[PDB]
Order: sequence, then C-alpha cells, then structure tokens
Amino acid sequence: PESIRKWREEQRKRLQELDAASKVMEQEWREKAKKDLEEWNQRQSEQVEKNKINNRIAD
Amino acid sequence: AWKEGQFKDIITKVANVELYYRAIQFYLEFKPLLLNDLLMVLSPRLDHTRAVNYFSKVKQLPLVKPYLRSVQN
Amino acid sequence: HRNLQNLLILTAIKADRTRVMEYINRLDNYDAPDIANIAISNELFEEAFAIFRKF
Repeated sequence: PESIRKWREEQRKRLQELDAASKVMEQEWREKAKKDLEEWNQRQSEQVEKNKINNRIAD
Repeated sequence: AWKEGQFKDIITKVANVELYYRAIQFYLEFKPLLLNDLLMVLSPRLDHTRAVNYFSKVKQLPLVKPYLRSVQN
Repeated sequence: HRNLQNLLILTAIKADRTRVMEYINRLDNYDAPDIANIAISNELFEEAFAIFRKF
C-alpha cells in the first residue's frame, strides 16, 4: 500500500514535537539554574555585609 | 537521557579528559549546585589551573569556595 | 620512574601547555636535574626555575 509516506511523516512530526519539548525543558532548567544563582548571590552578598558589620563593630 | 548517579559513575571511566570542561559548562548551565560534587571526584583527573581560570572568566569563584579547601595540599 | 619520566614530562614539553605545572606538582620520585636540563634546552624556562626553587 506504499505506507512509506506516513511512515516518514508521522515519525518526523513526532521527532519535531519531541525536540521542541526538550528545548522547552532545557530552557526551563536554565531559568531555574539562573534563579538559583540569583538566590545564592544575594545570600552571599548579605553574608559579606554581615561580616563587614561584625568586623566594624569589633573595635 | 540524563541521570545523576549514572553520570557520576561514568564520569570517572572516560578516556578523553577534555570532556570534563564541557560537562562542567553544561552543569553550570543546568545544575550549578552539583559542580562541587563533580569536582570532589574529578579533582585528581582534572587540572586545577584551567578550572579556576574558567571560573574567574565566568565570575564564579566563591561558588566553588568549599572545594578549594580540599586542594590546598 | 624507570623510563617513565620522559613519557610524562618530555611528552608534555612537546605540547607547551600549562599541564607541565600540574605534572610537576603531582609526580613524585623523579629526577629533578634531568628534567630541569631538558626544560632549559627547550623554550620553557619557568618550569626549570620552579624546579630549582622546589629543591
């Protein structure tokens, strides 16, 4: 019945959908990593400021 | 296709040591928290100069501060 | 270190990369003056300086 046409088309569409899904998942993971980095840098800056205050109040 | 345990086990059995830098970059892009865990086991088979050079390039020196305490020897 | 120093130090000198410093800082039970003279014969002199400073 020459099913090679659908054989190629359905698989190509499924692969194109899976690639887009994987790209969206990777972008979401990158955004989560950036949010974690921003959350860690703020705490690091707060700790640096607390250490500076403790060194100032030492004298 | 990614998994924490499988990658942590197969990272030590590779031949090409240049893949360590690419893995570190991809982790920093995806999972920056596991960078210290990866460096703890990759420390023998990885250069310490290029790692800190890349960390200073991307401005991530204090992120690996606890790792530097185990390489002072 | 029986015929094993050139397999790591001399092979790294042929590449002229920063891996020589790590190899010096990691390899033990080697011959210092031999690799020092080998480095002096090449274009890399800072490695021989570091070796002479270590000993």
